[PDB]
Amino acid sequence: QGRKVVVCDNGTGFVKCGYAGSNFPEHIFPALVGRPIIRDEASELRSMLEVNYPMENGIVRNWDDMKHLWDYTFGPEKLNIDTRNCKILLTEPPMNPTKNREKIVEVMFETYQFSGVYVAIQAVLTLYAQGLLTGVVVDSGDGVTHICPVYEGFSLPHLTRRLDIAGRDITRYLIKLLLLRGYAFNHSADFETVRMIKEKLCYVGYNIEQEQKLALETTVLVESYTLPDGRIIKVGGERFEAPEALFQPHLINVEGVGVAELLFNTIQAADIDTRSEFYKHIVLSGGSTMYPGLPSRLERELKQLYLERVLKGDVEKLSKFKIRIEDPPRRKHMVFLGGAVLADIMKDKDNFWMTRQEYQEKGVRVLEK
Amino acid sequence: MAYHSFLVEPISCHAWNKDRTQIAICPNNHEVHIYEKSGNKWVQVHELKEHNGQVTGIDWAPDSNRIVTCGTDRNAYVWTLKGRTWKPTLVILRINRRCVRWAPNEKKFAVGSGSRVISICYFEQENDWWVCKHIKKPIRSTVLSLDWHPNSVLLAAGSCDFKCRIFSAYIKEVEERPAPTPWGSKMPFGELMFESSSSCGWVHGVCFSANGSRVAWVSHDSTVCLADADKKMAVATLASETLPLLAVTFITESSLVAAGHDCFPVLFTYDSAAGKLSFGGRLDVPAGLDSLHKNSVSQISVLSGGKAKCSQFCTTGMDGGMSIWDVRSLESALKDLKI
Amino acid sequence: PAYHSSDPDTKLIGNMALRSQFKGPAPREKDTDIVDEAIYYFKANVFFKNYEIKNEADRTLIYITLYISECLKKLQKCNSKSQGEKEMYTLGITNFPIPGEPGFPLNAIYNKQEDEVMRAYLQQLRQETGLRLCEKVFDPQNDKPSKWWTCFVKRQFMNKSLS
Amino acid sequence: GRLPACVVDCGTGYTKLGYAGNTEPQFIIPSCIAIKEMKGVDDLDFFIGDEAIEKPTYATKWPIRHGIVEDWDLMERFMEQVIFKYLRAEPEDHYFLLTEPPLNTPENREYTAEIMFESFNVPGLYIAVQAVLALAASWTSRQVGERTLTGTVIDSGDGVTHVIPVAEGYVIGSCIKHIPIAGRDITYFIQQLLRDREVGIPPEQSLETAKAVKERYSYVCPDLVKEFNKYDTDGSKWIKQYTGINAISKKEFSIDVGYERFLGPEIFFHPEFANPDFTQPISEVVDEVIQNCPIDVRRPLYKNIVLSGGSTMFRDFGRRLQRDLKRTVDARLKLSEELSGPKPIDVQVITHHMQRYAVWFGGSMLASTPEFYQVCHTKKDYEEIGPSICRHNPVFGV
Ligand SMILES: Nc1ncnc2c1ncn2[C@@H]1O[C@H](COP(=O)(O)OP(=O)(O)OP(=O)(O)O)[C@@H](O)[C@H]1O
Ligand SMILES: Nc1ncnc2c1ncn2[C@@H]1O[C@H](COP(=O)(O)OP(=O)(O)OP(=O)(O)O)[C@@H](O)[C@H]1O
Ligand SMILES: [Ca+2]
Ligand SMILES: [Ca+2]
Repeated sequence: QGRKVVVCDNGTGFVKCGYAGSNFPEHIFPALVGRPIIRDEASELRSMLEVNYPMENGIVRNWDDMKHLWDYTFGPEKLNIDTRNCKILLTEPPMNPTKNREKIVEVMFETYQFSGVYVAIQAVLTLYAQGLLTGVVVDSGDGVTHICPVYEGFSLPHLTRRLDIAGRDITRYLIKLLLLRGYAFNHSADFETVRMIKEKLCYVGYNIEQEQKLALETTVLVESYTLPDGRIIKVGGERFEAPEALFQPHLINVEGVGVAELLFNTIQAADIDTRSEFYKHIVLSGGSTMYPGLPSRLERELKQLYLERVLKGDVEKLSKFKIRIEDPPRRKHMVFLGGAVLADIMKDKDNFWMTRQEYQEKGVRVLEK
Repeated sequence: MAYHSFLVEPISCHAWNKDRTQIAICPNNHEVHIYEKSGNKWVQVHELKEHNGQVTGIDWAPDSNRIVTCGTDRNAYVWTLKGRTWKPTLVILRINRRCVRWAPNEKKFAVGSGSRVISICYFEQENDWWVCKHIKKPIRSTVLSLDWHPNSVLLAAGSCDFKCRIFSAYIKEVEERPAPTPWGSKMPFGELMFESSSSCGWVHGVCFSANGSRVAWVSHDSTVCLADADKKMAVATLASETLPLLAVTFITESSLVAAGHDCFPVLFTYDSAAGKLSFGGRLDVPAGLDSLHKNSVSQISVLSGGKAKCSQFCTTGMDGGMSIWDVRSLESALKDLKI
Repeated sequence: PAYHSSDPDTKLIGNMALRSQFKGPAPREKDTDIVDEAIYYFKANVFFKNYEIKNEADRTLIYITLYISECLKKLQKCNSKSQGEKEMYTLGITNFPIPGEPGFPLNAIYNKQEDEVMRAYLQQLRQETGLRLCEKVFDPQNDKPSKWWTCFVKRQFMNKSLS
Repeated sequence: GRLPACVVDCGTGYTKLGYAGNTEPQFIIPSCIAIKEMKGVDDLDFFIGDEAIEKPTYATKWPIRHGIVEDWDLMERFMEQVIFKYLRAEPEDHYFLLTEPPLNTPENREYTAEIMFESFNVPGLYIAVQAVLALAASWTSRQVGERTLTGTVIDSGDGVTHVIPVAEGYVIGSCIKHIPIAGRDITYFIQQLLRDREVGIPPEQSLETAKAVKERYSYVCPDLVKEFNKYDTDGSKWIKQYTGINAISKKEFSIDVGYERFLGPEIFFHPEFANPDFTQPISEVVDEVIQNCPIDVRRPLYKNIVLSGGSTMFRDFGRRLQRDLKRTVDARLKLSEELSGPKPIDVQVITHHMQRYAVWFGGSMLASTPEFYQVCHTKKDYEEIGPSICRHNPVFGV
């Protein structure tokens, strides 16, 4: 009846698009515009192709590339549908400029001439799949690890922090770490390779002292891995020390205190009537939330920063503090599914969605927000 | 006495089909394999790569023809056959942290894990989704082995807390009420009906009888302990000179067979008269090993006959060999073995 | 790379028809010839194993070379220039290889009148090659075959041979 | 401090040892060690260098196979005699810079570190990359204008010839390509050619004679037609004569050197001649190596093409190399400019003065700087932390 609704998440590095209602994404392609100079369709050929990213750290840099990216996202490769005869729902990042949000709908009403549009907050959509009103949505993709606090369907822009450490930075940390270990890899040639190795064997440990101990003393953390060239490398403690920059951002020469310290200093910096509520509902969504062992470390450090500062040494008064974080099994793309749910729910619900006629008559900023 | 060399690595879980026509197993991998039997040689037919880690538990609902599986992937998959492809459905376990078995009712499954909470789970047809309520009362450790009783309302499980408790995971929204059992009258979801008295050794094995009168379990203190509610929940233990047992199952109402780190399937009988357990002996008598499997047994299910009169015993171990046993051949071999 | 053969209106016979006194299906022949052209780059292409066909003339050059190999292999035991000429006539008179017969080691690469013209051109080409090579093969000293030409007796061009 | 450290590059066919700072090696010996066909000082009876090539009471063994070490103990004894018998310098009172292959394993570097630090108790130890010092030796052809650690280095030796891309001192393993034609294979080609062309040469001196032919008269030509037509038409000014002495009869044996002198050196420009399992020419290998690497550094890799090793000292090799490379490059550029509805790609093959032993020259030039005392792993750090201290060598000099 509504001419097929859809949902598209255009992230920094990985774009995930799926039909509304789908429990997963119906197409997941790498976000990179490629050009030739000689006489997942672009990622296959990158050694001899000039690749560019339209969405830099969440924001769009080159509209001439973003337009073609949209034409390739709605093209006969992944979606294969008419933009003028189908509605859509895009995902936006927290702390985004009003100019960006305006230009988005502007280009979605004029360039693509869509008949339907429905934007929503990624921090809100990520919790929407979990079915909650108040919670902490922390997104760590390839651009930046922004920590957003949501409450009653809204996010305090004065409470939304951000750590400049992303999956790309994890890759660079792993590739830098392996070099010291004795091996040798290139900064640009084996980029995706290093990213894969990190995605595979690397992780985040709970007890850094005990993990370092297990690595130095025992030979149980050391695992082997085969490369594309056929040669094999054996990485040990480098597996965990590389992702450990997520907890302490001083290991990569960055300004900040750490994701755990950021979340904790943003938790105690809330209303005292909401402090016991926001500490019991924290949603983990983003590519960097698939690192085996992040949940335990977050819970532990969050426990530390509310027992050294909130309890101030009081051991007995530590148990009373609620501590419950949920690492969902489908947390890898909660932003997408959360949309795929919303777009399925508000498919034909009243008329709370931007129209083309309302975008052609008047108001490119026709946004009830 | 029919051992089949399938792989070189160890085995995780052993499952069978309704008519025992197909067998399913996992080889400590991110995927689970399903093989059938076409003649003397066996050949693989299905492969499921849904889980994202080493598969720990897997059980197949016979009448329902539907196999559920849950392991290190911190998730559960209620796989059902869809045409020529086994489609898996992600049943949320809701656990922040190694066992699974369907009920006799084949309507809800128990998922005992390291979250110190026996996560029972039924299928809500109202929301077209699986829900998992967690029974965590009086539970201090992971659920090694979980086995149902004939009531399909009371579950038994051994823990790393050196005890084998028999609690109730009865969801009153998926079945009718439960009749009065000898193990108690008050049966509520989360209510602890029974427990062990051991303070040593881990309860790696646990299985209830067919009559539902007695519940036995194997502890890792080189000791096996069977309890009978027929004699006011009397507990009868016995220390084996052999190593610890890993899996425990009953062949008859008074005769059980079990193996483990001893790497050799053993038989035992418990006299209701005196009220004590007795050892039958070594049913598996013949690398360098003196037995079929070159490692410890890891699981032991029943092929056909029931827990009152098993005609064939299926044994999976850490040796990578499928040990198919028969009570008839075993009784024809060892003449000094009273079942 | 490898070597190739250097008219718009030129007759052809089969997959491959370009100055000798021997009779044949050969047209009148300029200063340089196909035999001379084949003899020019003979010592080079012999070591090469891989080769690509660019023109029909290249097949003829390959044939002349493959014939030159056996011709030299036979001339290796020569003791006189006249003996070499006679042996050249014997080689030209020989018929053991044909296009897609019992093995030309290149039957995958290459009517009655066409076959006759091809065979005649083959005998004429073999005779021309033998006769032309017979003079250059022997040195002015002691009427013996030169070692600098018998050097390529063991090497085989395109890893194939007529014999 | 007051004294000088020692430098030792172990190659497949020849080992180059000496003192850093010197113009040439203090001893350039053969990569072979004498052994018995065991307790006590049985390991002390070991001869290395040229004095082991033709032992009769002992057996001549080869250790360095294709740049990598095969038998560790033998190499240990060899380094022992290289330190005490050939160099005769106090190890505890001197540092040392050892050379590694392009495909040197990390564990191998660890083992080398163990053998150098535990047994010798060296005051300093530094394991360097061959191409890294090679680009530095190539930075001793061009003066101060363009001395950079960016460029593509092709190291050809007796064991294996390789094309390794180097960027700012850091090599790109994913782009590195291996070649099959090495100095021993060209020497062997000369041996077979000489075996088929003329006779009267003793079999016990055939190989050495072939090597001599590859040394004195071997030269690479531009065309394969003219170098033969000049020998067929003239052959009075081209064909050279070689005279040797048969070690057996002590008599003057003589042979004629000709076309082989062109063919052997031509084996690199065309590998199809003597290898059925190889069809790629060196030009294509270098092209693919430069192309399969980062695009941003591709121009720099094509700009600084450095020749390293002994097998690249042959006459007019780099000329033909640069010719073919620039030919294919200009061709592809024209093809890209014909369908363009491009800037001039500059390519240069550098020929260093010490291109024969560049791997050791670069090391001597690195060890002479003060930074080499700051960069080299200390014995203290080696005993305090472990072998992992020698696992990552810093690159400086830029
Ligand atoms: N198993 C894994 N463990 C840890 N990190 C991973 C894993 N898989 C992928 N990643 C990382 O996640 C990043 C991308 O995640 P994701 O697609 O969820 O965010 P994004 O949409 O690309 O970024 P943003 O939302 O900030 O624009 C990649 O850089 C990758 O390194
Ligand atoms: N004058 C010369 N001109 C050209 N090539 C020569 C000359 N003398 C020796 N060679 C060849 O160079 C080869 C040795 O080269 P080089 O010293 O670079 O290798 P290496 O360092 O001993 O071994 P690797 O390259 O594995 O380290 C020998 O096989 C020899 O055939
Ligand atoms: Ca995202
Ligand atoms: Ca070398």
